[PDB]
Order: sequence, then structure tokens, then C-alpha cells
Amino acid sequence: VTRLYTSYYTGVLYPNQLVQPKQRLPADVSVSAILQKRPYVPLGEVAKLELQGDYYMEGGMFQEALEHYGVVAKAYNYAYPENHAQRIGIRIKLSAAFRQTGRLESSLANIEEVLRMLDASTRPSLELICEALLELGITREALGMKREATEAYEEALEVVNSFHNWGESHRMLRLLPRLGRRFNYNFEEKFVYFSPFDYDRTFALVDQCLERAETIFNEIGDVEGAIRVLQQRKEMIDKKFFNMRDFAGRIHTMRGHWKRRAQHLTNAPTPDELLRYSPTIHQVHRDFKYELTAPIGREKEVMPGVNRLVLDMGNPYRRRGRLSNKMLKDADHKFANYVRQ
Amino acid sequence: SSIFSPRYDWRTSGVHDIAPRDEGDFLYQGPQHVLPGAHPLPLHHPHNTITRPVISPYIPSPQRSHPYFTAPLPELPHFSTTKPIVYTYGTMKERIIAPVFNLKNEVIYTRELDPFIFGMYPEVEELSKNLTYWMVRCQNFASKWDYETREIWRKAKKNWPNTGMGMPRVGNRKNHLYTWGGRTKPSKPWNMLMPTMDVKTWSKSNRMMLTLKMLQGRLQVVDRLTLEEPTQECYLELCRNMSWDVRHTGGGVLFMDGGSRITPSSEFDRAFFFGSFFNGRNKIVRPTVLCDEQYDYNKTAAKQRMKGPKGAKNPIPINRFNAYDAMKHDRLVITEGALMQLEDELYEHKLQILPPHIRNQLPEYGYLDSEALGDCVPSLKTIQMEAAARTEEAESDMYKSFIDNPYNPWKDNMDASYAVDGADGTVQKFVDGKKVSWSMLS
Amino acid sequence: HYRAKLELDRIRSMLRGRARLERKVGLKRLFFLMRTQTRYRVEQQAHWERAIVRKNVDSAAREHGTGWQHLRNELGRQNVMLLPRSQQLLAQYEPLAFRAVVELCASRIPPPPPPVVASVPEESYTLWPPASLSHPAARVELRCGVERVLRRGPSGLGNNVNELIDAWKEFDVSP
Amino acid sequence: PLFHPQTTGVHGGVPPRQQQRVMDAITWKAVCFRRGLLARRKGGRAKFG
Amino acid sequence: LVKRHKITNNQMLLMRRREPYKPTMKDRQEIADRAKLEEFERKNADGLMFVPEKALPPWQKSLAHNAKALGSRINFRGFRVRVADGQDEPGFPTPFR
Amino acid sequence: MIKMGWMKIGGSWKYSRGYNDRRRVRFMLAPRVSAGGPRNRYEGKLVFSPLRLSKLLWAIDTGRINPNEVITLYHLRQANVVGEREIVWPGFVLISNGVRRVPYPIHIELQNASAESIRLIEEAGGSFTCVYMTHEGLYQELHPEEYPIFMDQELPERRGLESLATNPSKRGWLTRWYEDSSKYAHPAAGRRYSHYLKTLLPWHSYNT
Amino acid sequence: PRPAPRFAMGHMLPHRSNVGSQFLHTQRHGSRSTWYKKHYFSLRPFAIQRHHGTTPRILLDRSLWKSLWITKLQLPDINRWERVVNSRRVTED
Amino acid sequence: AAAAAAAAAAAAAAAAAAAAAAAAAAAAAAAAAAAAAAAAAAAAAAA
Amino acid sequence: PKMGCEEITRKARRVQLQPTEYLAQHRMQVWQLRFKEMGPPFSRVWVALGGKMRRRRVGRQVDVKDMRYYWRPIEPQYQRLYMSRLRIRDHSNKLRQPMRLRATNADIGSGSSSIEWERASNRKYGAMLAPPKRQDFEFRVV
RNA sequence: AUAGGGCAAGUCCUACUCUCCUUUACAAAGAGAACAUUAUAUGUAAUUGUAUGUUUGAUUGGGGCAAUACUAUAUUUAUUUAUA
RNA sequence: AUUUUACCAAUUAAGAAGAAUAUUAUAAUAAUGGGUGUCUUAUAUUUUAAAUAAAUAUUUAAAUUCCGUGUAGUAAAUUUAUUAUUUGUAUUAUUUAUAUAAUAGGUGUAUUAUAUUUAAAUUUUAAAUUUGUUGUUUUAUAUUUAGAUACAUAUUUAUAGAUUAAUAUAUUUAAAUAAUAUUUUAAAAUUUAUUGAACUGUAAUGUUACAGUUGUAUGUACCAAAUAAAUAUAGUAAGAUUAUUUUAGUUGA
Ligand SMILES: NC(=O)c1ccc[n+]([C@@H]2O[C@H](COP(=O)([O-])OP(=O)(O)OC[C@H]3O[C@@H](n4cnc5c(N)ncnc54)[C@H](O)[C@@H]3O)[C@@H](O)[C@H]2O)c1
Repeated sequence: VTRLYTSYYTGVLYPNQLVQPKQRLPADVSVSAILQKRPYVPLGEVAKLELQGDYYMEGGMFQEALEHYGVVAKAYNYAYPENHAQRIGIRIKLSAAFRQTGRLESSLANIEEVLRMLDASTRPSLELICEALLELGITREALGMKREATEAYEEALEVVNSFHNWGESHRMLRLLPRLGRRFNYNFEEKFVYFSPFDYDRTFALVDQCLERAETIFNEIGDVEGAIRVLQQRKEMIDKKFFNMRDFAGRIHTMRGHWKRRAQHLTNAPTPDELLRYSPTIHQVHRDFKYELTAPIGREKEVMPGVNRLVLDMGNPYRRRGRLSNKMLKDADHKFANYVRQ
Repeated sequence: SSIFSPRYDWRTSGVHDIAPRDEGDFLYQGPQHVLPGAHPLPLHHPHNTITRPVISPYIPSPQRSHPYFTAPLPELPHFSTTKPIVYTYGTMKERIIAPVFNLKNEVIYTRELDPFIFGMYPEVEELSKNLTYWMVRCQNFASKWDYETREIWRKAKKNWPNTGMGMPRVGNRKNHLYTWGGRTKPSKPWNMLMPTMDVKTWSKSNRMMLTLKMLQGRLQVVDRLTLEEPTQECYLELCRNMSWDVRHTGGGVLFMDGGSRITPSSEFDRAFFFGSFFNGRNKIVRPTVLCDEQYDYNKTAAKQRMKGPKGAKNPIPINRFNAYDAMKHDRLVITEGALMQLEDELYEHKLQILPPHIRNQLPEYGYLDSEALGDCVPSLKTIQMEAAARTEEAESDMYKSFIDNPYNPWKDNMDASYAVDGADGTVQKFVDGKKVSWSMLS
Repeated sequence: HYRAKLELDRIRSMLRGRARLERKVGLKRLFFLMRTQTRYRVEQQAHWERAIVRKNVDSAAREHGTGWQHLRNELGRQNVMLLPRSQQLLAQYEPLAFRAVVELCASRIPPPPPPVVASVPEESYTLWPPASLSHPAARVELRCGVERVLRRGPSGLGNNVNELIDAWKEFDVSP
Repeated sequence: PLFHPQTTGVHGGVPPRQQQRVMDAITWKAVCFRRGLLARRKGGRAKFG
Repeated sequence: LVKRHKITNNQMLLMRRREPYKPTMKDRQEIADRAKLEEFERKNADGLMFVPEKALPPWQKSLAHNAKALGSRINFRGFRVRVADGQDEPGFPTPFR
Repeated sequence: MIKMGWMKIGGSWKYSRGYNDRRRVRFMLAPRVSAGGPRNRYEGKLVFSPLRLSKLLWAIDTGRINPNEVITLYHLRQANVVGEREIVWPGFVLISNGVRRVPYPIHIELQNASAESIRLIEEAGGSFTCVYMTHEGLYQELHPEEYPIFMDQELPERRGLESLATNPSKRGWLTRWYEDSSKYAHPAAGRRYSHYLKTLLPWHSYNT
Repeated sequence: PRPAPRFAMGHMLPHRSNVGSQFLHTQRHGSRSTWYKKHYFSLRPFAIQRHHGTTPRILLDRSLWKSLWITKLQLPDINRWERVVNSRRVTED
Repeated sequence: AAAAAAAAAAAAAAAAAAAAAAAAAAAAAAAAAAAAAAAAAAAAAAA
Repeated sequence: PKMGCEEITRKARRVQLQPTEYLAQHRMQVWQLRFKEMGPPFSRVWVALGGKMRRRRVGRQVDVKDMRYYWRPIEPQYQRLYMSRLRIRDHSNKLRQPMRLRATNADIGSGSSSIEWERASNRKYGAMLAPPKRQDFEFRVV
């Protein structure tokens, strides 16, 4: 049959709907160091206001966006504790609204306070700090500090490169093409594609920041800076694609074998994780206390026994007969001499 | 069971005794705690360098295309390859240089390795082809015999009428329905299959497996594999000195004996071959990766009394190098003679694989200097090949005064004159008016 | 052919005599029982249960002078969305609340007016720009949103709609 | 209705299973009658007479 | 057997035909025949083009080539072999004739 | 199953009988054109395997065939431009499939060739000889190793003499012999002698 | 040329079924695929191994290679427990 | 598919539009005869 | 069976390797005579003569112009049946193209090309196809 | 007493076939007589037997095709054919 | 003084060599019929014949022909050879037994419809057969076990047309050369070879003689007999056919 969807249709569950945990900067690093290198509140209504403000931003009604963000920031400041992710995020949005409206000094002050709050916080969101750096760069560019805006863009680039996982976004989205079992029809599932620009917002933020840095370099007339920033952007996209890459399994139609879905969708390691933690670079700790067989030199570090004696090498032919056993009398002695000391 | 079946979780208690053991059971302190065996990747064999150490200059990191040396370091007398190296499709395009050990476990020099042999990047499909062929070929087909209805030894006569008795209509009850009965189409050795392998696929898969071992760092080049005495105690002492774990649960060693650099041999060294017969896991294989073109004379059931599986009648011998043995045995040991023989036997195949716009350049760069034409002094060969060549040289004298001279055949092919005899309906040769052709007998 | 052999042999202990003793008889009986219970659940259990709930609500209505028919129609008219299960629960455990609902239905209290349709403010038709400021329609919408925010609950943001609307001036910095 | 009209010429339009039961009963009766007849013709005992 | 289908509502249980908006078998045959006839008439709207020798089916091309082989090797205009397997005469004038 | 597709091994066998029927395992209205049928490969029929002139030129260009030598079926086989599957008697026929010119002279000896291919070779300046052979001749050419002496080569059959061996159009190698007259004149001149138009020890002595 | 059949590998000896291959080696007539499965409800023996398909590298008394289970041979001393430690047959209490 | 869909639409239109046909005696459809509109004894009020 | 069965205790019979069928068993002479296949490899059709295949009395059919020599493809159903009879030789290998109605040079020479026949010099390069060799000057059969 | 315990069966009329009988035809035995060649055979074998198998699907028919194209002329015509 | 209602419950850990010079295939070197508790006597203990057979054959062509029942020396004494109780339990793999038994003293009801304890409701075989889809037909006591074969996949050495009836012609694009298989149970069967006259039926005077193209209704308790061998167009008889949680087109042409 064919479906018209004239009536309500429940969206089908799909692996792309996994709740992805946002990347968080480590707890042993300082954003300030990098730079220098609950009361009840109708959060539903304030979220409605924030969404309306985002729509105004997209529509170019920057004054209205700023007005809505003012109320949203007031509510978040009252509700959440100091140095909170929601508070810093709404301050980022408010700074963007101020910059778009024209209050460049106000936007600069707000983004500076955002950076201060990020420094004060612990384990700040990588995406959030990248967006804050992008907003600071745009504000500096508007002020006319092209060099400082480019410096902010480069700082965001290095931060993401040093504290971002480029494969985690498509960990569960890389083996989706293997689900498809039909080739003549419904083969769009064999080529299902998920855009990194949509499934990794940090990547999109950094891409935009590098594009702006390249534009600033071109305006200034610099060549080396533009070349390096464009090359780094290309390398970033290459990392994302590489992590997204995979070969093709069954191509033509497959009947049955629906239980293969469990194999198809798993915690399949991404290329980056595989290369990082290959069995040899990231060695496996093997404690012989819980193991029987141990290397020749460490034969004494084996799981302890009450009172054990070595019988023989376990030669299966021993059971057969007198001559068969006689053909192996010295095997145990020779093995003992081999393993001596 | 199946993950989706209710049986997968129908058991909800009793699996674990809530009281832990007082011997080794511990708690999870936190992320700082290093747990044995824990690893983010699904390692079905979670070994480390301590368990099964790798014999290579470097641990095979992703930063390095291969654990072995990439340049001829000046600390050692680097040796080039026996034959010139041409990078064919599938080769790593990188220089492979590995250190050569001696019987004392200490490096003596370094040696170049041919990318076509140890540089062909492995591919799982080809490796699986090789593994499946080996697994199917290494069965005991003689033990796959089962009885048959016509072999059940029961009277050939209806045991009772169709309707008279009152039981199901059964006559000559030799059928599978009865416990004593047999099968209409049972399994027989002559009905089983022995797959036919192609020389090309076999060579490609074996070289891929060698490259896989090289990448994993399990490869080791040894100058010689000779023992002082042909006993087993000497072999065990050599293994101990070289740090070879030939125990049944140590990792294992595969040996391509061949020969030394100066005297490659196709036959196993006598003393080492005698002393290598040890219970522990340790395999000795020939220095070749090719295989004789398999054939099947009984490709159809022409010989009804053939008590052998359908398919190739020339299966790969057991001692031949194979993916199964390469995977089972942890470390691989290859001698200089083995490397020489491999390069010698694969040079022609590599050159033939090369495309034409490079084939034409081969002689220009000097990769086709034929010793037969005097272009270069004769190349080094195994003991047996050199002996055969010397025998040929000595015997070449007698082919001098005879017309059937293999070295100089049809010497008078030009000065002779060809005539056509219509009456005889033939064509004949004449030299100075004498008929030189031969009227073939029939 | 698959049958729930292993799954049903487990509960085979719940039968009597021959079925509980002999595997085949018990498995057949359990298979039949499972299938019949499935059919009953999917085609008669809901009908029986909701008929029972209907009868309980009807008996409560009769005791209060009404009946299920008029009670249901008047609940629909008054727009009181109490499912029959909820009505039964209220009648059994909160007789005073059920009587209050019946009194509401009986009384000539005007039922709630129908939902309103979205109204376009005159500010939308107001020209902008007339020939740094905000669109009057957007300002009206923001005021309505702030009013909803304040009326949703006793939040500490304050009841001053103008103060909330002027919030962005708090974060603004004078040049 | 007939069993398999396409094979009525072979099985009389009756299921062989029903035919199998009918022939089983009739063959039992016929075997008993034949044993009795042999006994009568040979002197009360088939093998012996 | 009957192809059972996963239901999405009791209306699918009540449904007998999987595709109610599809003509029954006889109407399908009628519609297919009408469509094929219309397509054939559209194809034949123009006359019957007299395709050359090389365009004839495999079982006429070689026969015609062999029939006219001698004329091909000795070139002179006005040589036509009246073969039998060639395309049949339409009976009316056509643009390609 | 025939009418239901792939069914699980579990059950549901009742509605499948054609499957079991297949498991247990018009011409009369058409006339016979000839006793042996159309395109009958009767013994002695000249059914040549194609040899694309384009393929031969590609082999020459790549370098598997030396232009400086007179190409023969043995040379083609050794160069591996043809496989043993397509070496059946009478042999190969040269076909000019998609070739308009031959840039350089080529000297070939095949068992037959098309008029267009012969014309192209001659125009380019090479030569072609239709070396029609019997089975013995073909085998000897492909395996000269087995014949240390020039075994008497039987002349082809009457069909070969008429069609290829003595055909000026095909450059038959017996055209000259057929055209000769002394062989008809006297038995002594029956055969006319023809001649070609006018170490190998791998071990050498090392010299410094 | 044709890749060797993956079912011909000795990794499975299934019970004869309706679907198979002329070269598919199924279990003999009157024999069960899994040796310990005398009955569908029988359990897998614990610590008793039946080596199958090849000659074992290490053979324990408690295991089976080509004989049956007899206490006096499979269990010489009941109080002793055999195991494989450092590629040797080692017995503890 | 376009031709088949057009033919199906035409067949549906033909089989669903002309619900009833005027009696042949009054006017023969096969002879191209048609009946005009007789509004003599009609009314204008919206009855 | 079971080990303690006299059926297997005694030796009744033993079966050999069952003989195989002729490779071209299903290539039928009736087809080889009536029909002939022609066309591209994936669009080849079998054709047969078209006309009245009947014998009349002496004076019935007079105008030979009515009877003309031409080929028309056989019915696709019968062509499918015959191609199936050609396919059934090797069913597992979907990659193997159906057998040809009339053997060609490659099909005839493949057998000789195989190694076991590669050594057999008497059957290589169309030995049977080629005309007979000339017999000896003196030949006797007694 | 009911169910279970094999049963589309009984009579009657029509139609067709089988069994059976017979001979002058058909196939076909075996056997034998006679014949040719010089007490045992070979080669033919129209008699006989008829043991035996058959002996109501006729489209292996009927129709239509009839050298003398083309351009042209003449005669005749059962009232528009016929012939060169 | 007297006395404890009726009914209703359940299978599991196995005590001991009560399982191996074992079961099947596997050895290409022996061999005048193996017969112990045997143990003179040889008119009386003779099996030979130019044939498809205990000797067993590497391909698709052509070809007789009313469904083409089909392929040659590969090396010439050349190693494809009919093997064989131990100088490895011979080796390698494979298969394997139902001897054996305290189990509980009462969760549901007690005027009748059926497991899940709040009482009710629901409930009253399965498989095949039946295409007029059944109320037709057949099978199933239960426990455990035995029980049925269409290769879901082709990595560099590498090279692949057509076409005429025939001669002949050949302007003119591909390709992973691979074969061996094909449910299962069951036909009134027929064929080959052999025995039976102690039953029965004759002739002879209990015994002898005559036997399955057949002796005199019968020929040893199924006369289209009995015994031994066999897998016939098993097809246009029938039955059975081992893998749940599924993921796409038409329901009488
Ligand atoms: N006759 C054929 O059909 C045929 C087929 C293929 C190859 N050949 C080759 O032709 C040549 C002669 O064949 P033929 O049939 O005319 O005679 P032939 O085969 O009957 O040979 C007869 C004698 O010639 C000897 N002989 C053969 N080759 C010899 C050689 N190189 N050196 C010394 N003695 C040799 C043989 O030992 C033998 O004694 C052989 O070399 C053969 O390889 C012949």
C-alpha cells in the first residue's frame, strides 16, 4: 500500500534519536589558563520566551530578540545558581542580541562576563565554550579588533582540537547502512546519511569561526593566516568524514535474519577510538594473580594453589598403552629443563 | 540463546552467590582504579606485550605504518634485497627494513624486506578464503562414511501386506524411519568435497598473512636455524636462549627453515628438523608460499571406485604455510634462505602483474638482467637449484653432434629449402638435395 | 513449528492431575489457556470492565437522583473530563465530590464558553517603521508572555510586568 | 464431494486413508474367513488337517 | 496462505483488500489492455518507417546482407534484391516512404 | 516454495505441492532446414575463432608482440594474447572490428582474415599470409619443442585448397604453387624448392 | 576459483534437516549433534570436556578424548583436582 | 505508468459520472439522439 | 543406526561413487535442428522457420510465391523452457551463464585447456573437429 | 436405549464397456511342412495356430493459390469471359 | 457424657569399573575352501569353456537416429595400487548403553459450569483432508529417544563476437571456466535364482514317484505359494517434511 499520513502518525524509533551526552572540558584544565597561554520559576514559559527570541534572531528582529532574552536572563539568573551552564548560555545569547542591535560595548561586557563565569565553573561544556569564543570573536570583529577576533577564533580551534572527540557524534550512526535488507525498494536506508553539521554543533560552530577568521584574514590582506586557518578547517572536516566512513556489507536484498539487527547496531568503535586505543598502544593490564598461564620468567606469579605438584605435560597418548607411554618418558624431564629457573 | 527470546532472561536469581570470595574478589574504587582485562575495544584475546611480546623495533602504533625500521640505520651492515623491489598494487608503498637475529638472540645486521611479500596490506576476504580452504582441506574425509538403506542388511521383501495386519504399510524396512535403518543419501568420503585452490589466490592470501604478522610485529628474521645436535634438549635450549615460548599455552612459533643468507636450501636442516619434534605448539613449514596448480582428473564420476572427496586431487600439503597456522602460532620466524627463496619464486609473478608502461621500463632500470644471456653474472640460488644447474652445464656437452640439440635446435632452418610434393601431398625439407624431413610414423 | 514448550513447561505446575503430570497434556492445556486468555483480553475484557464501571456510576447517580445517561450528557455539556473509571473512583471514595459534580450538572450554571480563536492585534496592521525601537505587535506579545510567566505561579521574579519587560536594561551597559 | 476428482480414476474418489481403514477391516474379516475355509477343507486344521 | 499484515488500527482488521483504491482483477485487465492499445496507437500514429538493412532484426539482417552481398562488392546504383523476409508493405503513403 | 516464496522450516507445508513436485526430480510444428540443422558444425567445417585486429594492435602497442618478427599463432599464444580455450581447429580469423588504419607495417600468419583486414595490412605496408593448417600442423606450430626435426607436413584438404590455401584474395600460401605450370608439365618438376628470402648456451665466461 | 564452502568447515555437525547441500556433512543416522544431550533437558557437564575433532594439546584425566567416563580412571583420586597451569597438568587439593 | 493511470482515471470518470441514462425510447443514446431541457411546468422559488 | 544391530554387524552391500550424467545431456538434437539462437548475449532469441509444415496432395499447392523462406522467433514460453533445460546443469552457480544451443570454439576448447587434458596431446585444439589424417602408404587390417 | 464399534449402499430402467464365443481380412508368436545347396544344418517360409494383443479420435481433409511483370494492340464474349 | 468434617498436592542429585585389547570409516606388503571336544580308510573328496566383470573407464564435438543413453596412448612394466591386529589402545577421525527411586498428611471448594487466590468474567483439542473451504475424512494414551541434504559469497599474472540451408560473409560495444546435487514413506509390481508332496491332491503298495509357462480346489495356519536378491514410468494414489517475536504491490485473472 501507500501511506498518505492524513492522520496522526507516531514517529518510528530509530538509532539516530539516541540522547548524545555533550562533550565536557576536563576537570583538570583551566579556560583562564588557555586564554592566558532551587526556587520555583516557570522555566517552561521562560523557555517559550527564549525560543521566541531565537526566532526573532533568525528573522532579524534583533531588538525583539534582545527584549525576550532580557526576561529569559532575568529568570535564569533568579533560578539557577551562580556560574551555571544555563546562565552563561543565556548571557551568550543576550550578548549576541546586544551586538546585533548595535550595543557593541554591552555585548563585549556580557561576553567577558560569560568567559569569567566559564573560567569559574567546572567541567564547562565544550560546545558552550566554543560558541562563547565564536561570539567574542564576532563582537571583536564588529568593534574593529580584527586581530583579536582572529585570535579568539584560533583559540576556539585549538580548544576543540585538543578536547573534542571527532567520532563520538556518529558512533551509533556509522553502522546504520547495514540495517537495510532490501535493495530494489526502500534502499534509502542503505544510504541513510546524518550530517555532522547537525549531529555535532561544536563542529559547525568551529567551522563558522574558521570561515570568519578566513574572511578577516582576506580583508586584512594576510595570506599565511588564511592558508593555515583554511587548512585546519579542511583537516577538521576530514577528521569528521573519516570517523563517518565505513565499508558496505550485504548489498542485494536479504530475506529474514532480522536478529542480525543486534549485531548491526552496537557500541561499534569509531575509527578514532580504534586508533587511539589499539591493543598495543593502549595495552591491557593483565594481573597474573587471576590467571593460570604466565610467561616463562614469571611462572611463580600464577594463581596460588593449596598444594600442587606437576604431573606431566598432559600427553593424550599416555592412555593408550605401554609402548605409547614408553615413547614419552623423558618429555616431562625435558620440559622441566626447558622451564628451569 | 537469542537476545530477543524470553529464555535469555527467564532466569532471575541464583546465578551469583551473594557472598563473595575472600581470595581475589575486590571492589571498584573508582576511575583511577586500573581493572585487569578492562579495555574499551572488544578484544576477544586481550593480550599485551608482557603476555605475547612482539619482536620488532617498535610497538605497532598507528603513527607508524609498520613497527620495523623505515630507513637503513647506519649502526648495522644493512643488506639490500636479493631481487629488485617494484611496488605493485596492494603494496604498502613504504620501505621495510627489519633486524636479523642470530642463535644468541642478538642482532647481527639489518635486511630489506620485499613489499610485495611483507608489504601487501592484508584483506579479510582473502584471508578468510585461505582460512576456509585450509579448514575444509584439513578434515579426515575417510571418517565421513555412513550406512545406507541398501547397506542395512535386511531381507528384500515386504514385511507384511498393506492392510491385513493393522500397522502402517511398510515393506523392506531399511529406511531412515527405523533405528536400524539407513539413509537414502548418506554422507560418503567420495561424495564430500575438497575445494580447489587457485595459485594466484593462495599466493595473495599467504602474502597478506605474512604482511599481517609483520604489522602485528610477530615476524622475526633469523640468520640460521641450526642445532648443535639433533636431539630435543638442544632445541629446547635454543628456544630458551631466543625467548621462544613453544608451550601449548605460550603463543607458539612458526618456522620457515629454508636456509642461511649464503646457502639457502629448500630442505629443512637435518639437526633442527630432528630436534624440533616437541610436544608444545611449534610448527615447521616450507619456505614457499606458492602451490602447485591443483587438478582433478576425476572431475566427473569416471572412476567409480575413487574413495576420495570430489574436487582437487592435489591438496596443499599440511606443512605448507597457511593462515590457520599463522594465526594459531604467535611468533613467526623466517630465515634469510627462506626470504631468498620467496623473493626468487615471486619475482616473476610480480613482474608479470606489473602493468605494461612499467614492464617496458623494467629492462631500462635493470630489473630484467637475464643471466642466461650474459647480461649479468648468474644469480644466487638454493643448493639444490645450483646443483641442478651445474648438472645441466656438465651435460650440455653431449648435445653437440646430434641434430636433436636442445640448446641449438633447427640450426639449418634457414639454409634449407622447402619443397611441396603434390603426389605425396606433403611438404619436405632439403639441404644440398638431401631430404632432411622425417616421414612421421603411424 | 515453534510452540512455547520451554516457556509453558515452567508453569505446567499450575494444572491438576494428568495435565500437571504428563508434559504433552499440560503443554496443550497451557497453550489453549494462553490463546483463549489473549482472545478474551483483546475482545471482551474491556467491554466487561467498562460495563461494570458504567453500572457503578449509574448506581451512584441513581442514589443521587440522576442516572448514567443524563450524568454522561451533562458531564459532556459542562466540559468536565472525568473518565468513567475516575467517576467510579470518586463515587466510591469521595461521595461528597461526586455529589458536588452531580449538583454542578443539575444546576443551571452556564457551561464554559468554547475555546477562542487566535486574534490578530491592531499592532500587526500598524505600519512599522512609520516612515532602535521594537514592533508594537512584538511588544504586545512579549507583555502577554511575561503575564503568563507571572501568573503560572508564585515565582520570585516579582509581579511588576513593566520591571520584567525592562529586564534587558539591567544587563545593558551605558557607553 | 469427491476427494480428488483429478485422481478419481485411481482412488475411486475416496480418501485413501478412509479406504485404508475400510480395507484393513475387510482384510481382517477376509483373512478370518479364509482361515476358516482352509480349516474346513483340510479337516479342521490348516497346516495339519 | 493468506498474506497477514501488521495492523495499525481496527480499520485494517475490518479491511478485506489490502489496497481498496485499486481496481479488481478484471478492471485491471481492462485498464491495462486499454493503456497498451493507446500506447500502440500513439506509436503507430506515424507511418511504418522503412528501416535500413542494418536496423533489421538479427534474423533478417544477415539474410538481406547475403542477398545483396554481390552488389556491395561491385558498386553500381539501381541494384535491389527483392528479398522475402523484408518488412511488409503498409498499404498507404507515409512520410518516410 | 513456488507460490509463496521463502517459508520457514517450521511448518506450513499444506499449501505447497508444486514445491514437492519440482523437488521430486512448438518444435513439432517447426521444420528442419537441413539434416544436420542450421549452423551445423560438421567435421571439416571452417569455423574460425575471431581475432580482433584492434586486439592485435593493442597487444603490439603494449609490447607483448614484437613488430620486428612475423607474427604467428605460436607467438600470440606465448605472448598470452589468446588462451587455449579458443585455439580449436582451424584456428583464428583476423577481423577488423572498429579499425580504420594500421599505422605501421605488420607481418602476420593466420589461418584466415577478412578482406577489410587484409586491405588494411597491405595499405599500411605489412604483409599477410593465410597459413591454413591441419590439426598436425597447428599442434606442431603451437608446440615446436616436441619436434626436433621438420616432420613432413601434409597439405590441407580439398576444401582448404579451394577456399584458403590456394586463394589469391586470402593470400593463400599455396597460391604460387597452384599457379605454377612445370608441376603439370612433368613429374620431375612436380615439386619446386623454396628457400627463405635473404650457441645459445646460457653459460658465459666472466671477464673483468 | 569457487571459494571453499564455509559450512564444510568442521565447526558444526548439525542434525539432518530439510535444507542442506550435497557436500554438507550432517550427523550420522541415529546419532545426536551434541554428545551430552541424551535428553533435551540434560545439563552440560561441569569441568568434564569431550575433546572433539582433533587430538588435544593437553589431556586431563577428568576429560574425555575418545573413551567414556569411568570413575576409577577419570577420577584416580577424588580429593585431587586436575587443571592446566603453565602448560602442564597440575593437580591440587 | 502515466498511460495506465490516465486510463484508470478515465474509466473511473466514465463509470461514475453517467449514473443514469435517458430511456432509449425517449432518445436513443447509440443513435446520437439527445433530449433538451423542458422547463415549461417549472418553478423559480427555492422549493 | 545403533551399534548393537545385526543390520550393521553383517555386511550386505557397499555403494561406490555414483556415475554422473553427460554434460550436454539436456542439449537436445530436436532443438539443434528446428531452432537456432541468435542475438546479443542478454537479448538472444531462438528462431525457427515460419510456414505450413504439412504434406498435401500432388496438385494442391502450386504457387511457390506463397511459400517464402524466413525465420521468426519461437514463443518466449518455449524458449524459456529450453533455456531452463540448458540451465539445470549447474544450479548453485548463479554466475554461470546458460549453456549454448550449439557448442562454440571456447566451449569445445575449454576441456582440452584444462590441465589434465592439457597434457593429453591427442585431444587438444579440435582434434576431432579437424579432418582425418592421411593413412600410411601401406595399411592393412587383419 | 443413544453414541462408538469399516461401509455413497438396495431394488429398478437406460446407456457403455469388460469377460466370453466365432471367422474371411490386422500385427505377432513359437513350432512345422515345403523350397534352394550338398538322416543332424544354414537361408527363405504366403500354410496353420490363432495361445496373444488389437479391431468407433481420419484436419496425413477441404479451401485458396494457377509462368506469360511492365507499356500497348487486336479478336471474342455462355451479357464481360476468353486468347495471343 | 462425648468427640479432631468431606475434598484437594507435588519427581526428583546416581550406591559400585553394571561400558572398551569397544562402534564405523581408515593399512594398497598375507591369502587352496578357517573350524577347537581334533585324532587311519579315498572305486567312495575332479569344474573346466575367447563374451560386463569380486579385474569396475579424466570433457561439452561430429554421428547413426521419430526425446543423439555418447570423448580418444599419456607415457610404452610408470608410482591408482583390493589393502588389514600391531615395530604406537596401528594411525586419524567418528560413535555409544534408561539395571537401581521413602520425596511432603493438606493454599483455594463444600448445593455443579473450566489456572493465576477480591470471589467475577473468559474458557470447552491439535494436525492433515475437505478449493461446495464442513457437521466430510484419517491420525494421536503418555514419557524419552530415533527420524528427511537444491553450495544465499568468486580480488592484481588473464587472454571471451557473430553469422549462411551451404558455399560464403565477419561494417560492428561485455563477463567472476564453473560441472559431480535434486525431499522422504509407500504401488496391485514384475524380473532373476532356488526350495517345498511331513500339510494337502493323485498313481503305486506308513512309504515311493510327479512341483511354480505349474504338479495333482490345492501344493506346510494371507495361492497373484514359499525362500534369496531389487530401491520399476512413485508418475496422472496418499501421508509426513525439524528454524516464534516477522516489515511492502494486486485475492477469480
Ligand atoms: N608420431 C607422432 O604422431 C608424434 C606426435 C607427437 C610428437 N612426435 C615427435 O616426433 C618425433 C618422431 O616421431 P615418429 O612417430 O616419426 O617416430 P617414433 O615416435 O616412433 O620414434 C621411434 C624412435 O625414435 C626414438 N626417438 C624419438 N625421439 C628421439 C630423440 N630426441 N632422440 C633420440 N631418439 C629419439 C625413439 O627412442 C624411438 O626409438 C618424436 O620426437 C616425437 O616426440 C611425434
